[PDB]
Amino acid sequence: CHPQGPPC
Amino acid sequence: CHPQGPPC
Amino acid sequence: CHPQGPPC
Amino acid sequence: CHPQGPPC
Amino acid sequence: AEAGITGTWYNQLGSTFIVTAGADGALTGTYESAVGNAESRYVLTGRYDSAPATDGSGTALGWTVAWKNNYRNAHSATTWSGQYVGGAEARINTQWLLTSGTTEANAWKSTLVGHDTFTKV
Amino acid sequence: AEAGITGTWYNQLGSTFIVTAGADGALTGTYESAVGNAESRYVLTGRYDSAPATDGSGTALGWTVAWKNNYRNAHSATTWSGQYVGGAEARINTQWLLTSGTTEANAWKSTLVGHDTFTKV
Amino acid sequence: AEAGITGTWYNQLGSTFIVTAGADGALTGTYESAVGNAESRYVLTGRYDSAPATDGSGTALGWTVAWKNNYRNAHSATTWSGQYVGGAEARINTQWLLTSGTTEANAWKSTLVGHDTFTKV
Amino acid sequence: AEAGITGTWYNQLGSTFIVTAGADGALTGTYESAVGNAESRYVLTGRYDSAPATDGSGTALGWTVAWKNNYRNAHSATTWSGQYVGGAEARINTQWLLTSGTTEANAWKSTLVGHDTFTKV
Repeated sequence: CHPQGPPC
Repeated sequence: CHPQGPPC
Repeated sequence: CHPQGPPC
Repeated sequence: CHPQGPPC
Repeated sequence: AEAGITGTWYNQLGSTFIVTAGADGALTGTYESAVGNAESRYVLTGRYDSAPATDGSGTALGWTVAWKNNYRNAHSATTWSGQYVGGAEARINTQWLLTSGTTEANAWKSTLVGHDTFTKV
Repeated sequence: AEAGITGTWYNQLGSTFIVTAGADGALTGTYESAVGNAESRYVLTGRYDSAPATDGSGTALGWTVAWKNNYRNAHSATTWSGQYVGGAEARINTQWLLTSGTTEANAWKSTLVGHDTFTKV
Repeated sequence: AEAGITGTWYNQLGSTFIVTAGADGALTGTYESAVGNAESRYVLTGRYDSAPATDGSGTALGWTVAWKNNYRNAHSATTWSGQYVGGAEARINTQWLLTSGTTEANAWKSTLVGHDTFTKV
Repeated sequence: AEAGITGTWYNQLGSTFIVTAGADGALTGTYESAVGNAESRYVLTGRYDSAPATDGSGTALGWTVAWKNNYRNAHSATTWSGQYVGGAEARINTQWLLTSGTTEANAWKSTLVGHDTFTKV
């Protein structure tokens, strides 16, 4: 749930 | 025109 | 401890 | 002689 | 380019970035990952090369985003390297490198590589 | 990091870059390729993630250089992604992507990948 | 996988590769770039990991092609690393590295990076 | 090359690989990660381009290792792309891509990139 992925 | 590209 | 690293 | 290489 | 670059871009995963291309090669803006909340907006900064050729070649550029803001610190940074192609269907085709801060023993696995294509639609 | 980053760094090929790490994650400076002439100095801009962990992990960062200045336009841009490690022997270990602007048929071969390690010595 | 992998695959640029996935992880076949002539067929060899997980995960694999055959010697080699995903629309999603033999001074620019997606259609 | 390639190579992290370069571009051998036990030996297969130039250029090659053997299945594969340079201090300089099998949602983070230099010492 790294910020570069979806969502988050 | 390296073999990995198109064409050749 | 993926096999590509040290050790394992 | 791209600027990222040596020299130039 | 420049003018053509300034604006909102969307990639295939749902991220959006808004950028301003300044007269002397600067790129400044924000990258937002999802939801639609301030919490997924991160600062981005980069550069583009402001005198691209006239044989229909793309405009080379790159930018960096450090994944830290006021709601999250993911101890990592991503850089995107690619080129802008304008016209009917303008797009920015990129390849990226994401590095996370690691201990020296885990440094060998600290960087991921991928690609993204951004459009105005 | 931050303070530790600010300064001059040299890589293994003879390039030098001077950078200032600002309080809120900004990296600004110049990259010089060789000779020791204004002509090989290019602007660099990037970001680093300003609250890195406390388990001895590196500080994630990245920067971009567009290869255009007043003496040269190489229609390309390079982004470096990596981490800063301080201490006796501080270094910035990076992997980079260099993209040149191409025509759409040559886009498949527009990006080179490599790595560089920078030291203060 | 294995059975699902064996067969002909096409990428987005017009290349085709035919491969046989053997019981113990081997991949053997030929890669053809274009025209439809023996001259663009090159040997490929690789491996895949023959006991992939059962959470719908892809099958990790990789192969290499040296760009030399009886009509051409391009003094380079390409390796593709990625995963096979089966089903209605099976595909092999890859990232590749192409290295050309260079002199030591040009070694820093000897490797290109890209990506390719192969389908059965 | 060929003859010069055949033999044992060590990288900077402690891994070893033994390879045989066959007359028509084939590379076959085993890669061992550590300890000195059969359990860390994995099959490797690749290719090299057997008629390299005569301007002191390196010999382009590549190989793949699927991380599955009788003691371990790491559901991943690594491909190394680079060139062999002979002489007093022969070395194989490479860049590698390691892909793990993932679910489709995690595919964007399935590949790591790095580099390795192998020597005979």
